[PDB]
Amino acid sequence: KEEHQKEVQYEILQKTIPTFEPKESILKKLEDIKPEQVKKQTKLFRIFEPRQLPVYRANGEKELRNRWYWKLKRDTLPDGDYDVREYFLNLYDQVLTEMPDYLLLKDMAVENKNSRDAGKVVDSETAAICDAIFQDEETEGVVRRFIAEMRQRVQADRNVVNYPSILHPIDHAFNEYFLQHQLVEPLNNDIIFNYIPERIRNDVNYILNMDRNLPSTARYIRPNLLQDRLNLHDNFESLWDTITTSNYILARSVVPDLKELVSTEAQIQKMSQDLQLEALTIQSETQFLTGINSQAANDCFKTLIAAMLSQRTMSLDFVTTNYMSLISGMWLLTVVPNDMFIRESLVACQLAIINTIIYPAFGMQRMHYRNGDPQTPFQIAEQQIQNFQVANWLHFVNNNQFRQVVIDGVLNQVLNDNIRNGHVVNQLMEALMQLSRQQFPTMPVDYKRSIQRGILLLSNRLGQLVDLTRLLAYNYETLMACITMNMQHVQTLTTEKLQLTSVTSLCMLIGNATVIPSPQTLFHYYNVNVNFHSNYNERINDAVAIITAANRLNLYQKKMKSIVEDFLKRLQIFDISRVPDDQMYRLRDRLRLLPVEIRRLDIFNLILMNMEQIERASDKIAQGVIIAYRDMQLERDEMYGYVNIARNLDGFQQINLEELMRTGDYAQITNMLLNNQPVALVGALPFITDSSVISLVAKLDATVFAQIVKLRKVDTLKPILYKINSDSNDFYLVANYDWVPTSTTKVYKQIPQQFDFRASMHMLTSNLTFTVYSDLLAFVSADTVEPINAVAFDNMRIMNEL
Amino acid sequence: NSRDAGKVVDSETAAICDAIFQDEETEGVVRRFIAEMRQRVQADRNVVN
Amino acid sequence: QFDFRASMHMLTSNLTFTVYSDLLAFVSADTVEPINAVAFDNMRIMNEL
Amino acid sequence: RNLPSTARYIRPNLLQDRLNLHDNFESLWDTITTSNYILARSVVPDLKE
Repeated sequence: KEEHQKEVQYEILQKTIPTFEPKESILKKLEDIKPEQVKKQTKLFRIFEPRQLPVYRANGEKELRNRWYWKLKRDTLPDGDYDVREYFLNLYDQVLTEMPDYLLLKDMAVENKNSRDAGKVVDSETAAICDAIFQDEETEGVVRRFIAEMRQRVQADRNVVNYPSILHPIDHAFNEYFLQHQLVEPLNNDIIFNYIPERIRNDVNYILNMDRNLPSTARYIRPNLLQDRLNLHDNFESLWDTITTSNYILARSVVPDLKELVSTEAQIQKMSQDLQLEALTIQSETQFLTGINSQAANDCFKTLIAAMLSQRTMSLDFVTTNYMSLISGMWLLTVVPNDMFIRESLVACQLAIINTIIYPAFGMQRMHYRNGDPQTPFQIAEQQIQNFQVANWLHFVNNNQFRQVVIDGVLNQVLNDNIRNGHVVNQLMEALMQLSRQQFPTMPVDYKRSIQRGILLLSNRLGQLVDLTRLLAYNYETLMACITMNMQHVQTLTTEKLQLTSVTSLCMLIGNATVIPSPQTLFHYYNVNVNFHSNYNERINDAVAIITAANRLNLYQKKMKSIVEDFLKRLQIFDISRVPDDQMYRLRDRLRLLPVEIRRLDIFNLILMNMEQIERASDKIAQGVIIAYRDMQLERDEMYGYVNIARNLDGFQQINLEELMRTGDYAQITNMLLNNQPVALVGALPFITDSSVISLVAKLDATVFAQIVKLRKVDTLKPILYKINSDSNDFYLVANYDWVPTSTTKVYKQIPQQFDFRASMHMLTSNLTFTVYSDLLAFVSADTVEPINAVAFDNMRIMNEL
Repeated sequence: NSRDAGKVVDSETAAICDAIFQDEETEGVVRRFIAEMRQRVQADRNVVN
Repeated sequence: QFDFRASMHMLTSNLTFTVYSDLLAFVSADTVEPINAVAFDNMRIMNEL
Repeated sequence: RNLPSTARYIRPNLLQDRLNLHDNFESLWDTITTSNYILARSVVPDLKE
């Protein structure tokens, strides 16, 4: 039982490859990779909102009025600086999530309820402000008259609308960004004409016509067909194998099936009676003419084209007692490049041909081949063979490789132009006629004859094989035109099988019925690749942006592969529990060394220049506490009355807490709380607003630090913020007793931001009700000639042996 | 107890570390040490420390 | 006396190799057709009647 | 199959007989010899026509 032993190790190696189980499933997935849908917002971006809060003059008496202050929507900031920076990262990624591609301001405008000239404004949450500002008896007259007298500027002959708005400068930054950085481009017929690949519209077999007008208000989005800048083709063997397999399975589904084949039985009778095996005394009697049927020939036809289009390396499994398989394999080596095959199978095929056809015909000793020879067997034969008709063919084969060319911005693995036109096969059949005409000096005759006649079979299929080669090449290049990513050559780990019975079927069952892709299949095969390439680039951009933001926000508890796995999960072709780890880390490394997409960086920069300003709103945290063992006088504010508040954090030893918890090293702080040294403990932490003079006299503020020396963990540090004023229930102790309100332990926190109409009234411009077309090859009516009269590159028709 | 939430080699190593971190008599320097000990990868060489 | 910093080490290891026991599974072999099978002298065996 | 650079194998110790059981251990050598004989019988081909 040494056959399952294979399966064990092939499974070992397949547990390393992120290729799903049954291959066909992959096709369902790449089609599901749709274009990037286009987004829009019907509501402005708003982190702040006004709030009409109380005030307190000095002596803590509440004035008879309120005042308008900016305050955050949804105060949710946590404790700890690390967690706050995580909050801002979770803000950044969800802004990128709702990052609109185009805006339109009439889709959200509303009427000003207080205007003489039918004034509108842009959003409900600015009219809700304007009407409040319009009836507040503390507001100044010109603001009222201006609100009454604002007037939008709609203008359709230019397609622009200006609308007023009221919002915080931060929100204005985000919204003027979204307005001024719209990634929708004007559309028209010529962009659709050039979106088509060039060598499909310079072609004549595919006629193309525009039959749909597009207005000026049509838009599209230039996708990101930016080539592979991770370079998964060097030292990413498994991922590249999976990519190549996916492209193979995609390419199989667009190759044209082929038709009007020869009667299989008519070739089977003929081959049987020409080879005459029953006359012989060998043990391959039924096994020669296996796989000769149809459903093998079309398989090979698809497999060759798909494997060249994917650079999926494929092998050569065959029986060596079946010289017909070899006589077809020489055709294969002739037309198909050598570098497409894994080396060992290539050598095996050539060596079988040599030791079974060529040398015993010319009358040479067989060989003694060394496995690690640089010099391929046909290369030795090219020098040992003294004949032109066969050695020139060998010269062709030994130097039949792909040729690299950058066409239309994409790399391309193109052929020789003595193959695209089928002319080299004439040389092949010259060699084969020679091998027919020879004496096989040492050989028996019943076997010699069968070999010669099996050769004559393909020597009679000359024109049909010219036709085959030309058709194969044509379909290959037409499908090559519909590719967006560079198509590069690497020896893949796992390898598609190819049965030379199938090549025999193809070479012996075909004639005079031309098949070429429909334009719909071509458009499909182009859209799919475009969508996959676009998704690839967009996911790389997102990944790098998040990595860079985590590293600039100093997020270090994080592990980065959780991003990388998502980068592989969104690309719908990889199984992540299956890839190695070293590749994941090389991918991390190559991601870090890439620039950032400009929008994803501009948003981040907007957040960094303001995240200090958001964190200082949000009355649930404080930006530090002070300890100063000296009876300091409470200072007076307008929002509060008397407060133990600080706004400089100067003249003290700043101890940071996110380090003091991650280094458990409390000697420096225990040697300062025990000895009562003034300090400043900085870091986002809670507080509470005590509102009794008793708890000030009773000195509650200083009793909130023993839990540190007891419980080293600094998380439940919850200072005091004495707001004591006219409505604190023990305020008589102030205005009747002639004493300064004092305490130590000030808290580092910043006053809210007062509202100002002029630094918030803005005029936002946008367009009018344009459209955004996503699928745009639908604006192209394509057609193709009768394939009986269709032409290759050479201006001749194709399959001309009618 | 690691600053970078990194890894160590074996369950008993981490057991020792977590026993010694949580104690009272241990210095702050051993706690700093435990915080500042993590793995290193280098996939160019496929090597990990 | 137990010394934490002194007793600490950094251990190297390769990252994610794979191991195989059978080795000729990957090889698929076959014979020439035995009528034209040849010995060490490049001269056919069983070439009589 | 094109095996990667991320693969390993164990090399057997095919070192010769240190003990020289063909020298004054005739019974053990007869048993070894018999085992190899009956093994080699199984793998000789059967004669064709």
